[PDB]
Amino acid sequence: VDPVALYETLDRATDKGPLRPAQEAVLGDWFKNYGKRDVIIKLHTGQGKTLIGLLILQSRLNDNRRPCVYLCPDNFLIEQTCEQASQFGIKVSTVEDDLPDDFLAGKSILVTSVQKLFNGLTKFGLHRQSIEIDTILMDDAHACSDRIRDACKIKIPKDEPAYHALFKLFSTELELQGVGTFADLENGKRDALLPVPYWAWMAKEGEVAAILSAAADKKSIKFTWPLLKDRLRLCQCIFSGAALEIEPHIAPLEDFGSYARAKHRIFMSATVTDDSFLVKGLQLSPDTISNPLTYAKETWSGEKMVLIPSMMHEDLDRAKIVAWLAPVNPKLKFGIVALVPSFARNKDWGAYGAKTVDKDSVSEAVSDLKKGQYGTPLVLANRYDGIDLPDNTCRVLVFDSRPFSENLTDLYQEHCRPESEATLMRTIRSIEQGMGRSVRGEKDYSVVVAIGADLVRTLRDVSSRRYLSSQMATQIEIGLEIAEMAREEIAAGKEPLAALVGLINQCLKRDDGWKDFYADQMKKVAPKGANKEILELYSRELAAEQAYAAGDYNRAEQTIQKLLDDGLAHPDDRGWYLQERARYLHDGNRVEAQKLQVAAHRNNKLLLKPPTGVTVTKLTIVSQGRTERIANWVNKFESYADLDATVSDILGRLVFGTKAEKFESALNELAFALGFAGERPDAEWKEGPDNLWALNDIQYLLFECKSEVDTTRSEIHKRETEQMNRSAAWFDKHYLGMKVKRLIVHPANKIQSAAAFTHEVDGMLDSNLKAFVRSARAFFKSFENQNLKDLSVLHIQGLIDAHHLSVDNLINRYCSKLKNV
Ligand SMILES: [Ca+2]
Ligand SMILES: [Ca+2]
Ligand SMILES: [Ca+2]
Repeated sequence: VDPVALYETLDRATDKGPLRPAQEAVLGDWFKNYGKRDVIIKLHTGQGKTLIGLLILQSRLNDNRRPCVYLCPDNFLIEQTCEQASQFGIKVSTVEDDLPDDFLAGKSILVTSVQKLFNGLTKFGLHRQSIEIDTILMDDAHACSDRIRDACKIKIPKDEPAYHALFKLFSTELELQGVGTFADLENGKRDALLPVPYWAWMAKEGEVAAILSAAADKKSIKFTWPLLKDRLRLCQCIFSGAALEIEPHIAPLEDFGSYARAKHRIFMSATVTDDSFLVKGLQLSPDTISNPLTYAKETWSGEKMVLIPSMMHEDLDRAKIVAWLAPVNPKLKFGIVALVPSFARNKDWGAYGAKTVDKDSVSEAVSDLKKGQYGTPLVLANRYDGIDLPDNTCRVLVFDSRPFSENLTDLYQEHCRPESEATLMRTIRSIEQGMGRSVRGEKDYSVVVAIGADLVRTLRDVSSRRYLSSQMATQIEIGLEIAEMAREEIAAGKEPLAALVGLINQCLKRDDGWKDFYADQMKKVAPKGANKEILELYSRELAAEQAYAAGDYNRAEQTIQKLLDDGLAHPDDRGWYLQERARYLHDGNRVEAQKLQVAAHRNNKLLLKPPTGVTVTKLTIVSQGRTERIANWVNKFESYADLDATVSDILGRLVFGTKAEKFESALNELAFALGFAGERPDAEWKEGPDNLWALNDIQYLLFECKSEVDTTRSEIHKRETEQMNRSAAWFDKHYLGMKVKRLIVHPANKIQSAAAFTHEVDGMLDSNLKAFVRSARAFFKSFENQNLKDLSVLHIQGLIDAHHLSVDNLINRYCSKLKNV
């Protein structure tokens, strides 16, 4: 009954000692207070999660409270859990073919992956047929939440016939949400993304149901269709040239009666990771999130030296660190592990000799590093959960660039809501999960080198710093202080790479001064609770979604309206909730639905465009006061470090070979940065140019962004010329009387024989765009050692005249004449 007393009665191995104080305190707190239906245990990594879970579930089994089940997010953790249970003398069983009879009889703890429980053809049963479970414990609840989310999604790749069937079904309504993006979809670009709107989705529920039912024999639909077959009106559909994803807004956790009707639910997660995501992912009340079971005497655990070399010198960019750490070095006595956001960035690390591994070969490479194969650096792409690197297995973890999600839904919300709460919290959660893998013990120490301009912007931005955990924020601040001190050292004549190597040596050689400095500085961490406003916002969102799922549209609409009126929503994030009301009222009251959809499109133009009632508004700016706008935009920043981080992020993305979406967003941000006003009519107004800059009252810059085109291509295809002709026609239709410089951002100079331009269009080659980026970087570098809040207007005008960023300079200096073949 008592788990601390139960620990002594086990036939444990000889090398297993007594309970740690944190483990014993958590067990005592659990036995005293729960011996409430939901509970979250937050603790540091390496505290013995498996031991605590097995002890709690064995104690629950001892009271004839059966069955009790431990879930792992993956199969490696299944093997580790069963091995450790064999060490501790606790009998466990696994689901080989069918459910164990000992598990049903309540004789042993069931250890299973979260995929076995959460799937459409599960052996635990669905709806009323679900096999009853008393106590269920979840380890690493955020990874399990991600796996539960991925189990409820339909992803159909291009090569299946279902993708072409659904594309033929939805081509008419996908074309109205963007014309250039539709041409990218027809060519199969992975980066291309188009949503199917709600009005087309509920009106074509039967056809999509028939198409998906016709392809139930495929692997991608067989295990997901029974959950979604009777709730297609609640889903959303996103198309990309590699795959199409259909996902419900909230996961159907009510169908899983073994989990939803469970008598006790214990959740385990990291201390640094914010448990605000569990409101929607796992459908918890905020009371359990705001009241976790933690060790009272618990402090910071483990040693992390989070270095940011981009703060140290201008030469210490991402490329220098990549060229320094990637190539093989046989004299190293420890592993070097790099975390990159995609397989595209495996090229830069792997060109120097680093070992790049795919999804299936991560575990083999990690196990090889655990055996002492420290010669070759290891690169891991977009997978941080489930990886353990204790002690000598990794002493140099490298974090490359801002991590991005593989889900089309999250990419779409990143496209529409860049500065919202949820997107920033997801990115910060991914950053913290990736950064905490290198340290697993209370003694273990590591250097985490975080590079890439976008990652540093995420770590510096004032809106994004407030969501970081206090431990990780204080570690970043220690890195900032050491970076400033070593910057002063480099200003005294020290070589930058030499200073970085010296600091890494100070951490790795166990210097006493660094230990004293870390012990003194770390004392400032106050363990932050979950933010109550964000929890209340998510609770209202979940309540409205459940109200709409039950057929009560008016309750959901009033819930979203009360959410808007109480001020919990961000002022720039109003329009999303307006769209939510417009989607909830679509069946009930179509006129009010169209009114709120038009309101949502006016408030946030990146959202879905209704076919009627939207009028194109001319982007207008005044000629005078450009320098005042530049001064105000720079005046938003507190110090030169934030401005340099933001400018380096924006101008790093203006290179060929990057994604088209990132290039267009960076160009719009640079439009605002230079005192202009920019818009993206293909994404905002769903037709026309990819970017438009309002330089002054009468002059505009029109861009046709072709960033994905390889630099070695020497001809302009017919489809690109047709796209630029359509953009020019749209601008001549909606902006009569305005001068414009039509620019096509393309590496090629020559035009194909079958292709032609209807208007005068000039190209931006690679050298011209590089010169433009150099001019912008030299312009924003000139604000160094200047007072940001007292910028002189004449000084800014002089900098504009010096760096060739005037209106005529933008029109004429940064373009090249194209040649016809
Ligand atoms: Ca386009
Ligand atoms: Ca675009
Ligand atoms: Ca394109």
